[PDB]
Amino acid sequence: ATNRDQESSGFAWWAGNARLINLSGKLLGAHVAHAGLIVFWAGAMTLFELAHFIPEKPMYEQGLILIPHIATLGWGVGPGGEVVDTFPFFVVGVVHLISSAVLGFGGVYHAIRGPETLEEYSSFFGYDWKDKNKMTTILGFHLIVLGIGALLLVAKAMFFGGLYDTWAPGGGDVRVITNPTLDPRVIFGYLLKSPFGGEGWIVSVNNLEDVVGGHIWIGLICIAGGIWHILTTPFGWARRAFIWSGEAYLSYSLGALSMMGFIATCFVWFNNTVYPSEFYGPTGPEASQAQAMTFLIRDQKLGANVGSAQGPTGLGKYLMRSPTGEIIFGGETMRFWDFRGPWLEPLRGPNGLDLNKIKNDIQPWQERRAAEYMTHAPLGSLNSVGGVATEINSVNFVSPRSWLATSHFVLAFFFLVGHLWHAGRARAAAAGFEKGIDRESEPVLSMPSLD
Amino acid sequence: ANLWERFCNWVTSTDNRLYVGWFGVIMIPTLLAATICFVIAFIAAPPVDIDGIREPVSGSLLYGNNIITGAVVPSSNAIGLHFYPIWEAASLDEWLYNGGPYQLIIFHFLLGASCYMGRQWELSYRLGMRPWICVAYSAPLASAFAVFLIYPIGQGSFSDGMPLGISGTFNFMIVFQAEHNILMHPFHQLGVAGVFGGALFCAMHGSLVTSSLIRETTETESANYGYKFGQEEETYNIVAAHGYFGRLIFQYASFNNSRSLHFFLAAWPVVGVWFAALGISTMAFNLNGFNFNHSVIDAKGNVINTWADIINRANLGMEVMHERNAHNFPLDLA
Amino acid sequence: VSYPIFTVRWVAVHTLAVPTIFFLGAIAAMQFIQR
Amino acid sequence: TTGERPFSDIITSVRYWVIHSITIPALFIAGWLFVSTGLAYDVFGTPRPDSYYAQEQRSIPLVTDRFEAKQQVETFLEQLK
Amino acid sequence: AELTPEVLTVPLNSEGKTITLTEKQYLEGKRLFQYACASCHVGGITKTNPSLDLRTETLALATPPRDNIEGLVDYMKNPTTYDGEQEIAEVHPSLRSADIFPKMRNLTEKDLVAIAGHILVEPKILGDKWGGGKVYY
Amino acid sequence: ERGWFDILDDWLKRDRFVFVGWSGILLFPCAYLALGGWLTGTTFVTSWYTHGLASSYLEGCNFLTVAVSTPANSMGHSLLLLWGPEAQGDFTRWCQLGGLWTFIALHGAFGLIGFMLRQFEIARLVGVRPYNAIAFSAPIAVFVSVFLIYPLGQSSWFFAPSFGVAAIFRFLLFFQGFHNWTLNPFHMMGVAGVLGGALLCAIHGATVENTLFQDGEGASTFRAFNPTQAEETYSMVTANRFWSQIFGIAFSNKRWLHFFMLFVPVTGLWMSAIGVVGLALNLRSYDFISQEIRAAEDPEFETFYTKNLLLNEGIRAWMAPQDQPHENFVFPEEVLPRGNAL
Ligand code: CLA
Ligand code: CLA
Ligand code: CLA
Ligand code: CLA
Ligand code: CLA
Ligand code: CLA
Ligand SMILES: CC1=C(/C=C/C(C)=C/C=C/C(C)=C/C=C/C=C(C)/C=C/C=C(C)/C=C/C2=C(C)CCCC2(C)C)C(C)(C)CCC1
Ligand SMILES: CC1=C(/C=C/C(C)=C/C=C/C(C)=C/C=C/C=C(C)/C=C/C=C(C)/C=C/C2=C(C)CCCC2(C)C)C(C)(C)CCC1
Ligand SMILES: CC1=C(/C=C/C(C)=C/C=C/C(C)=C/C=C/C=C(C)/C=C/C=C(C)/C=C/C2=C(C)CCCC2(C)C)C(C)(C)CCC1
Ligand SMILES: CCCCCCCS[C@@H]1O[C@H](CO)[C@@H](O)[C@H](O)[C@H]1O
Ligand SMILES: CCCCCCCS[C@@H]1O[C@H](CO)[C@@H](O)[C@H](O)[C@H]1O
Ligand code: OEX
Ligand SMILES: [Cl-]
Ligand SMILES: [Cl-]
Ligand SMILES: [Fe+2]
Repeated sequence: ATNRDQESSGFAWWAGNARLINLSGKLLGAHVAHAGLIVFWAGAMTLFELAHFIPEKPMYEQGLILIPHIATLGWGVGPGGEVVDTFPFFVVGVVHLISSAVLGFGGVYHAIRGPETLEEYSSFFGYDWKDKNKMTTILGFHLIVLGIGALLLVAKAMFFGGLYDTWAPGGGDVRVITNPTLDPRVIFGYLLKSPFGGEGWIVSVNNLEDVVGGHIWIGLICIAGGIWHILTTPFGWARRAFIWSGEAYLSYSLGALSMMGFIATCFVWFNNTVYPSEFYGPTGPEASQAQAMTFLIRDQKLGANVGSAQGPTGLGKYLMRSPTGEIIFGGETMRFWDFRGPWLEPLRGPNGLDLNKIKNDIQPWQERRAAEYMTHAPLGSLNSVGGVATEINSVNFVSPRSWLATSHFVLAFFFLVGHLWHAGRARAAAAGFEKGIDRESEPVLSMPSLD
Repeated sequence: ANLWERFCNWVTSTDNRLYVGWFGVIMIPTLLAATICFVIAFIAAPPVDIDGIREPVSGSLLYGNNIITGAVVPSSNAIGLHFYPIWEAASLDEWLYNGGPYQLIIFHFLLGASCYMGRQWELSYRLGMRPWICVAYSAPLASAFAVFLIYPIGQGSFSDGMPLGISGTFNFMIVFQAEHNILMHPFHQLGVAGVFGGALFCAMHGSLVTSSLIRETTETESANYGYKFGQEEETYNIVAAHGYFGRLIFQYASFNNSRSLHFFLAAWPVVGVWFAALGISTMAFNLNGFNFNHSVIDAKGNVINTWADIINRANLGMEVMHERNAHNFPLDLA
Repeated sequence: VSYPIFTVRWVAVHTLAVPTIFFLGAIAAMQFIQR
Repeated sequence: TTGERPFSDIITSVRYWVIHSITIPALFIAGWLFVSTGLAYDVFGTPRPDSYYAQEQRSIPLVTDRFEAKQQVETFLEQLK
Repeated sequence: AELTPEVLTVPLNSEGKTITLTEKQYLEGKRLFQYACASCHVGGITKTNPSLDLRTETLALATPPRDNIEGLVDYMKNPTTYDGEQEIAEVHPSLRSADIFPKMRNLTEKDLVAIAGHILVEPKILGDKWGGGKVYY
Repeated sequence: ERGWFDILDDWLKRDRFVFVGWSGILLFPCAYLALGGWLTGTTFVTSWYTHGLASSYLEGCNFLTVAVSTPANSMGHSLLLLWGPEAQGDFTRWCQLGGLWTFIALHGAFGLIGFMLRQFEIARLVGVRPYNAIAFSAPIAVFVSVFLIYPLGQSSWFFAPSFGVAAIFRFLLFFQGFHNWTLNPFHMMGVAGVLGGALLCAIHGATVENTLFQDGEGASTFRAFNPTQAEETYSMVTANRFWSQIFGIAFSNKRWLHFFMLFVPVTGLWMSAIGVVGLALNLRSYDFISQEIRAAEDPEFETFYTKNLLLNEGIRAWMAPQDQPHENFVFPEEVLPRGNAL
């Protein structure tokens, strides 16, 4: 039971996994077994979603999060997001589930049967956290793997059938990307966009050419950087700036995953390009705009002149200006005038919403989509009663957007907490005071009084 | 040494009456900016068109408020989540009408308070302390972020951020109830358990330590004089306190370990308040409290109301009245 | 060494444990009631 | 350290389980039956799903008389049958 | 109070003929109304056009009259405006627009009758709450 | 010992798993009945006759929605004793009349008395000062003000809080719409003592855990403590310096610190109790008269205070007909306050 109690390891059972810090074999076991849990859930969850799936109801009325991910890659779907073939969903689910048994096998072997440390056994697989060279080398391998993953996405989009494109002219459809955006001024220009309203930083990406081109960049950057880290050792200023310890490295990764978690939350909440509304339901801004569109359509059918209709406040009941002059929907949705979506853009001219297009060119498919999106707004109760909070029971609905945003905000937040926990512990343990203050060397007793 | 080196030495000095530090280099100016703007707006700002419907709400003392009604009012619904710094406005007069001070204050305050949290880590490291006081402060800080940034982002507008004012705060609470049924949300319920239990354990701990202070003073002196700053000996009898509390309930319900006791004292409120913060931050994306409206139905299909339905009626009153000139269409979707 | 069975504690435990199990059986049955 | 047999002694002993593998299930089943027989409704005066309202009755049988509320409930209850 | 054969007895046609629906049909009508209709008509209102509700008195004054199984079944095949003047299949789910309203694709004749039966039965149970909106919650 | 009194005293005070005491004779049966009455009513008992509500697992409610509800308004402030003039010994009718409400409220009140007598009795036997009992006066002031004084000032027990999760939520919202209770400075002082107490609970636990002396080799530090040790487990001197430099002030006296931790939440609860005694009489902080005079004459004057009264007016009109069934309110649609569209 090598290190498997508090007396030996110095760590209580509830911090038991800290017993692994310097046991590279068992720690590799933990890691591989864990990757099996992730792959397991992906496969089992997909099969479950498929078993429950009624192809003619929208995905977003069915509590699906994984099928929508698969569909967006262009598997299983046709024009408008119509499901034409569930078999690809099946394949994805099965292949992950089978794969997780392999990973789970490796994990159990390393964790329980293999060498508890790897260093005696192998110098390629063994490691010391304080070995800066081995650390950047392993980091470099993983960078290359990630780079190849990003390029797989490019391969799908360009050579293996394309991606679902909500923006396809004539209507949403799978489309092969042939002219991916390579211009670094566009690709890196996204990184310098404001995260505030009407800008949206990277969340603003609104076409698949930029999406594909960015992963071309990212795949190349990751592979290059991975090579770089295999071939180099950290610079002096790097060595002086960081703590070099397993717990410190966990902490840097915790911060990064926290940040990424927050980013994903805003991505699923606002973006309707890589989270097509055909699959994920309308965004909050989209459904609110769809409501105004719905009543503009209705009342104008009844004979209202929607351009000149002054609402109770003096602002136009249907149509008003944004603070920079663009014609936008009125009522509370004035806040959502940065919204853009395929069903609405045909009505937009260089000055914003165009009154002549509004009066003459609204098609029945736009009315239908706007009514669908208004009535699938991402609002609903924790027990999945769809609607505002005062709604009566009947409609079993919570948008996949709310489930995905809320879950990722919770995760990203607790990951920030773990970052602070571990970054501050790593600092203290590196300096030697993580177990408490030395009673005979209490630093504050050697300092001058404040007053 | 060189100027830079001495500067760094000063910034990081353990000897300054108030610790500065690198977090402090950001915290000091941002907190000063938010404080000064807040005080001046709270006294003297003109009315702010919070809901973007040209219906300005008076927040400041000079424009007819008292301490309880006064607020710095959130920025205009017309702005939404757009960044509205002073230099984006044509004039200070426009900036004021549209609730510019609110954005200035809350952005500087959030940055400054996040740096306050970093600074707590920083000093603990300078003093050779363990590092997690800053993790306890993450709970109130998360809660401030939820109401001033996450909620507005979810709903698409800083006009739905919590106002900087006492009555404004209650306005935010009541509207939040109509829109999310927060009382019926388990994360807010855990927050209540966190703050009521924090109060409870605060009183409990205060009273148990106070009850077992070792006699060191006479009946004329405050017993507080029986403790001297920096003494080595513990000032109360924990075995006596445990002896009492273990009998009040039962032996194994009481801590005799002060470290476990103080960990519990930290953890209970901090965890509950993290769930409070995550309640607001996930209702930000409209995953709302439990809805049992019309859940109980008799043999014919008559609705048999429960206390949940009575809640619903109070929620409806809030919903139909709030921002009474701002809705033109039948659903309040953000 | 040699313990009493029935104590104030024993009584305390059963004043609570006994109705608890009875109630739990009642509430389980309830889950199959239809209107 | 107050004398009584330690709980963890008791609940890992064969004998505890001989007694309780019968008493626990018996209590649970009795609770079940208190509901499944309908008896719970009559002891507590709780309406069955078919007894909240008469077939065409408009309003709730609210008690409005302090000292004859008991009689009110009794009259309210025949007005179902 | 009970869900009796009488409560389940509704107008079959414009001429005063009735049909008594079974309890299975009642269950099925609620289920299918939730499936295909409640996103807009929860509680007997219409979210995207609140002027028109599913109350029986409103249905009776529609053209053709919709306060009977036949009129409701026909509405679900070929919906019209309230005056009977335009066909609105292109913007309202129907059998004839099952291509653009895919949830209509597997509704059978039997299912349409069940949903029509739910629309006529529910107000006999809920009275003014049916088609009442939030005032009656 | 001596006589029977002293032999009884002996047995009452035996050192056992659950201490009994003389207080135990009052505490145990009252607490047991209050708790069992709650579980009994929430599991099995309706509120159809008193409120027109289902309220038990038996009727289909869940843990959030069950309650033991108050008696009908026509019961007034009846003690509603099983053997009294209302139930006349009929247990079934007593349940349907809300008799479990006054059963729980009154046994609960005696039980709390017994609990606080317990804290005094055990303190005296162990030889500690009775500050825990003293702190417990705050729970007593809250329970007595809210569950007894408040409904006693109103028309009946009907308006006391009902014992249930959703029922208490309803009580909060009623107090907002009818009493504007958030505006009340005694409630505000309550809120300060609760949140300030939770603040002191967190900050004192974190500070001790982060100024610990290294008293063992373990990286899990809980074992490095002994209840009997003479020495402070953490450094008051270092904790003082840390907060002095972070916040500007710090505790330096541990005795003061711990008395302040009693003081803050205890005082806050006592302040909230006083505001509730005023609400028993509808003696509210509902309005600022200067605000109303200005707003009546100036239709462009708006504050968050005027906005909140509009919310209150909605709450009263929308909730009253179902929440106050004995009033037989019928509010035609046309009279209900509503803003535009909603
Ligand atoms: C990649 C992520 C990651 C990894 C590898 C680690 C790894 C480690 N952490 Mg960190 N940590 C993380 C993220 C991570 N943590 C996050 C996000 C937080 C914020 C909460 C923390 C906070 C944290 C603390 C406070 C501590 C550690 C400690 C440790 C060490 C021991 C962990 C252990 O044995 O737990 C054993 C596991 C348990 C006791 C189970 C925890 C149960 C959780 C809290 C409930 C989860 C609920 C679930 C999702 C839903 C319910 C399920 C169902 C049953 C109802 C180990 C090095 C300890 C230490 O510092 O060692 C150096 C320590 O004291 N971690
Ligand atoms: C993702 C979850 C996870 C993973 C992957 C690990 C991994 C590990 N832990 Mg941690 N741990 C966890 C969660 C986890 N732990 C939690 C939640 C807690 C708090 C309860 C702990 C508390 C803890 C302590 C206190 C200790 C560990 C230790 C260990 C290691 C040695 C285990 C051992 O001795 O097994 C012995 C157990 C068995 C022989 C029972 C069977 C175990 C196997 C793996 C079951 C596999 C089942 C699976 C269904 C089989 C599929 C087979 C198929 C593919 C063919 C191992 C690498 C130990 C350590 O660090 O050693 C140095 C150690 O002392 N853990
Ligand atoms: C990213 C994570 C994620 C997201 C966004 C979803 C989303 C969804 N799931 Mg999936 N799922 C997940 C992970 C997720 N799930 C996991 C891990 C499992 C294995 C248990 C499943 C297994 C599963 C099944 C079997 C089903 C779903 C279903 C659903 C849908 C309804 C969910 C619901 O009703 O919740 C109810 C809400 C809860 C149960 C509350 C969860 C709150 C947790 C306990 C709090 C977490 C706090 C934090 C992590 C703990 C920290 C402690 C602190 C001290 C540090 C929804 C689309 C349903 C569906 O419709 O399928 C089609 C369905 O049947 N899921
Ligand atoms: C990142 C995961 C990982 C890492 C770093 C290691 C590393 C190690 N393994 Mg473990 N193992 C793993 C996962 C891993 N293994 C999995 C998933 C399983 C189940 C299949 C096992 C089952 C296993 C056994 C049964 C044994 C080892 C042994 C070893 C050692 C020798 C390996 C070697 O020399 O191969 C040299 C190289 C090759 C044989 C060629 C590798 C071919 C791979 C499979 C090609 C695929 C490449 C591609 C990038 C895979 C992507 C996977 C991803 C999508 C999930 C070394 C310590 C041995 C050891 O412990 O000795 C005492 C040993 O006996 N492994
Ligand atoms: C997981 C990915 C990863 C990780 C963990 C590391 C880790 C490391 N890198 Mg490597 N690198 C990577 C990927 C990665 N790298 C890739 C893909 C490339 C190719 C582009 C490189 C190319 C590279 C070079 C050329 C160098 C490193 C160096 C280093 C070391 C210190 C870096 C540092 O101080 O950053 C902290 C960042 C700074 C100090 C920059 C200033 C801080 C600014 C103000 C932050 C602004 C960002 C802000 C939060 C906004 C976010 C979004 C924004 C882009 C708009 C460390 C070992 C250094 C080294 O030692 O090589 C041996 C070094 O010179 N890397
Ligand atoms: C110490 C324990 C204790 C206390 C303080 C209470 C207190 C109370 N109980 Mg509870 N009760 C208890 C234990 C207790 N109970 C137990 C063990 C049971 C199970 C049997 C109950 C079951 C119970 C029920 C079923 C009810 C109560 C009720 C009450 C209330 C009215 C009691 C009353 O008027 O008595 C009056 C009697 C006395 C005060 C005794 C006085 C003793 C004097 C000094 C001597 C009397 C001698 C006399 C002259 C001789 C006979 C009289 C002769 C003229 C005919 C009050 C809150 C009622 C309630 O809650 O209604 C809402 C109610 O219905 N209790
Ligand atoms: C280390 C450790 C641990 C952990 C462990 C783990 C984490 C593991 C994992 C594991 C895993 C991760 C596993 C997996 C497995 C899997 C499998 C075994 C699979 C199988 C599959 C199948 C069999 C399939 C089938 C099918 C098909 C093919 C089709 C459809 C249908 C079905 C689905 C039926 C714990 C915590 C305990 C603690 C101690 C230590
Ligand atoms: C894919 C894609 C794309 C692209 C992308 C990209 C190209 C990205 C990039 C990215 C990047 C490129 C990022 C970066 C980041 C960075 C960071 C995140 C940093 C951090 C830092 C740190 C953390 C530091 C720290 C420190 C300090 C500050 C001081 C001293 C000390 C220390 C060192 C601690 C797009 C959008 C177009 C479209 C969609 C898709
Ligand atoms: C009223 C009355 C009385 C009394 C009665 C009694 C005394 C009763 C008791 C009763 C009881 C004594 C009952 C109990 C019950 C219990 C239950 C019903 C339980 C349940 C539980 C559960 C369900 C659990 C849950 C949980 C938690 C809490 C946490 C953890 C997790 C879980 C979820 C598991 C007399 C005859 C004198 C007279 C007249 C009236
Ligand atoms: C690791 C996954 C290996 C399986 C890769 C499957 C190729 S994917 C395949 O490619 C076709 C074009 O060749 C597309 O038309 C089609 O949509 C797509 O399904
Ligand atoms: C319910 C207890 C309150 C009554 C206390 C009055 C005690 S009374 C007292 O009791 C002694 C035994 O203890 C006898 O020896 C003595 O003769 C008698 O006067
Ligand atoms: O702004 Mn402030 O409050 Ca959130 O919902 Mn929509 O918007 Mn307005 O109504 Mn309800
Ligand atoms: Cl309002
Ligand atoms: Cl609107
Ligand atoms: Fe303390």
